[PDB]
Amino acid sequence: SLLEFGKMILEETGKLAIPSYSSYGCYCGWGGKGTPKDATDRCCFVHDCCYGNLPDCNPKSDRYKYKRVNGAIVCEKGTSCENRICECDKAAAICFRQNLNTYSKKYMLYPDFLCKGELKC
Repeated sequence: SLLEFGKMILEETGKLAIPSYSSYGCYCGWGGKGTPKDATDRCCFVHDCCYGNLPDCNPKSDRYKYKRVNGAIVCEKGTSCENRICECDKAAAICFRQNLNTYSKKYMLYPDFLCKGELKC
């Protein structure tokens, strides 16, 4: 679910999901178009794609369970949707962590019209 994903993002990166990742670039947060601005924006794009692989799941509301083993995120067995949602959110949190070095405050509140180009999943 949305709040769980948020907490996972804070746990990984030390940044609050809102507002560090809720309006960043072209893909982090509600929007979606154009070429991703940077690696962090590409995390969001892939995460959007990941959720798009699960049309009949509801990642905003549906709660999954996970644990940490050696600091690693391990998704625990739930419903198929919850398992798949967890793996998408795990990937995104790890993606954000890997790309903290190039995160840029200039892409916060990035405007929609500058999202030029195209990308398919």
